[PDB]
Amino acid sequence: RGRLADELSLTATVLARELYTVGYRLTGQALVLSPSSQGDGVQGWFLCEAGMEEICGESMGEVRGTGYEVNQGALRWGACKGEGCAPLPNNPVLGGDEVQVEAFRVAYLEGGTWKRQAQAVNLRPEGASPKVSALALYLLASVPVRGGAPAFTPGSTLSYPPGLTSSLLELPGAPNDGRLRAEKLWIVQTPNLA
Amino acid sequence: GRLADELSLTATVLARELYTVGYRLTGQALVLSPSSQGDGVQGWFLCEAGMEEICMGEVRGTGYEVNQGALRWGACKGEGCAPLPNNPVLGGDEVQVEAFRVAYLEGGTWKRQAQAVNLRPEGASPKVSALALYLLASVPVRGGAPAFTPGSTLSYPPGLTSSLLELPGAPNDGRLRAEKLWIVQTPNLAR
Repeated sequence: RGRLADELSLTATVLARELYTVGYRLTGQALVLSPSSQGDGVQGWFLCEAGMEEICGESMGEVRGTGYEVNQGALRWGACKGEGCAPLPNNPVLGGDEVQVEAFRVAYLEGGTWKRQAQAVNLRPEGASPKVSALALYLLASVPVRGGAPAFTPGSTLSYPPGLTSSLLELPGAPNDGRLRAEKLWIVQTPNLA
Repeated sequence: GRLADELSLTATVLARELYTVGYRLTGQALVLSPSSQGDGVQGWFLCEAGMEEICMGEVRGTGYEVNQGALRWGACKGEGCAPLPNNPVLGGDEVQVEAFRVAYLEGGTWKRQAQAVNLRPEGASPKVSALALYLLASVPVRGGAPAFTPGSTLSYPPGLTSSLLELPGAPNDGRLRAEKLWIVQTPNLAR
C-alpha cells in the first residue's frame, strides 16, 4: 500500500492485460524484446477478434501492434495497426515528472530458463520459435516525500519465481537522495507464444 | 501531472474491463446504479480461453463503486454472481476519490438513470452504444492549490452535460484536484 505502490499496481494491470494477448491467432513476428542499460523496450503483435479488446474496436480480423519503452524517467506506450507495424511510443503511462521511473526491465521464460537479452519470437504454423511461456516485468519508481524516506534497496520487496534473480534483471542501485521508492515485479503468462 | 496520470491509468483499467461486458452473453449484462452521492456499475461476460489470464466457457462479473474515498473493484464467477467491490483501484488515503459517475448512450441520447441491459439472441434491450465515465480526485500539495470547479476541464460529447452527470462542487480546502471524463464503446451491448 502507499500511493506510489497503488500506481505501480495500476500500471502492471494495464501492461499485463495488453501483453497476455501477444501472439493471439498470429502468424509471423509476435514479440520483440530490446533490453538495454537505459531501460527495456517491448513490442508485440496480435490478431484482433471483435468484442474482446477495446483497441481492436475497428480492427476485426486485423493485426495490431503494441509497444512500451522508458525515456527520460517516463514509461510510454504506443499502438499501431498492420502486420509488422512499428508502434510509436508517445503516450504517457507513468512518470516523467514528480514520479520518476528509474528502471523498467523485461525478462522472458524459455523452457524453464529465465533470460534477458535481445529476442524476437516468430509464430509459424509448425509452432513458436523460440517457445516463450512468460514475461517478467519490473518497475522501480521514486517520488519526493517531506522529511525523506530511508534508503531503499531495489529487489528487497520482490517475490521471485523459480529461477529468476536480481542479477538477471540488472536492478540498479538507488541514489542517496532521500526520495520515496517503490518497486513492482509481475509475471505475465504468454500462452500464445508457447 | 502525477494525479492526472493516475486518473488516466484508472480509466484504462476500467475501460478495458467494461468494453468486454456482454461478450457472448445471454441474459443480464449490465446494471447501472447512479446516485447524486456516487454511481455503481456492474457487468457480466463470458470468458473465452486466451482472452484473459483470469479466465473457459464460464460467466464472470465485474463491478465498480466508490467507498470511503477509494474507487474499488470486485469480481465474481458464475451466472448472476454479485461482484462485491472489495479491492481499492485508486484512492482511500493520500488520494481521495470524490466522485465517480457513469452515463450511457442509447440511440444518440446520453442518459443517466437506473438501468439494466439484457441480451437476447435477437439482440440487446435497451441498445447501449457507449458508456461515459467520470472521476474526480484530490490530493494534498505543499503550498495549496487554487479552488477547482468540477466539469471545468472536460470535453463533452454533444448532449452530455455536468447537470446530467450530477457533478459535485469542490470545497475550497487547498487540495489539488483533477478530473477525467472518458468514453468506452460497448459494442457487445449494441448488437
